[PDB]
This record gives sequence, C-alpha cells and structure tokens, in this order.
Amino acid sequence: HADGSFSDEMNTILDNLAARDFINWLIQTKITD
Repeated sequence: HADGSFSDEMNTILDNLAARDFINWLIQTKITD
C-alpha cells in the first residue's frame, strides 16, 4: 500500500499471469507429448 495501491496488482499480474502463461498454455502441448 502507499497511495494508488497499484504495485500490488502490478506484481500479481506477473507472478500469476506469466509463470503459468509463458510455457504452460501455448507450448506445454508441444512438450507433455
């Protein structure tokens, strides 16, 4: 927190919407099998 409280969401979009959306959504298909 601080004033806009934007950092928090700005971090979750990376942790949540990147680790599981860089090689686990349009690519694991070409790896698991």
